[PDB]
Amino acid sequence: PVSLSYRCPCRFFESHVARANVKHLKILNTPNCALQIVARLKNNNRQVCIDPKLKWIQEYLEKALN
Amino acid sequence: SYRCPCRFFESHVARANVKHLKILNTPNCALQIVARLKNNNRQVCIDPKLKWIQEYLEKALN
Repeated sequence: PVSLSYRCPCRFFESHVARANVKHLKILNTPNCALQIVARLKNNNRQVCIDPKLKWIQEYLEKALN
Repeated sequence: SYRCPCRFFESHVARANVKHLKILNTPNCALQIVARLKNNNRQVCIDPKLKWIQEYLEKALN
């Protein structure tokens, strides 16, 4: 049983992000972590972990889901 | 001339070889998925219809 090590990049999340504030989403392949979504923001290029429960996220992911 | 990042796509990618998925959705380009590969750190446009993609995204929305 070889365990692999991976650090969860997101410990905190932001819920005050609108679809228009985002340049793109990054969804980390760390299914072991509760927060896997990082948004690269427009204007300043800051990266922030966002609330997975934001309604616009599933719309943004549109076809890959719906 | 701001073009769309993806014009050609790959349909054969092992989830084990993906570090993360970069997802863009613009009016002009629609949904485009780029994967950063683990074996070579390259970015590759992938078929959004790949089998594991839906499950990969669903799990992240939980």
